[PDB]
Amino acid sequence: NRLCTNCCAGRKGCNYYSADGTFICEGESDPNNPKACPRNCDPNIAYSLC
Repeated sequence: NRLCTNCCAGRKGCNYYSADGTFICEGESDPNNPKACPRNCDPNIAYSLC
């Protein structure tokens, strides 16, 4: 069950970790108007944990 999403451009109130098991970050900007963040897909993140 692969997942395509980045912590930066994720959803406020969630968490995203890498594939190897290295947590990226949590509690990021909201989807409505997120701060300076990338647009491409982040395959590094296995899945989100909300």
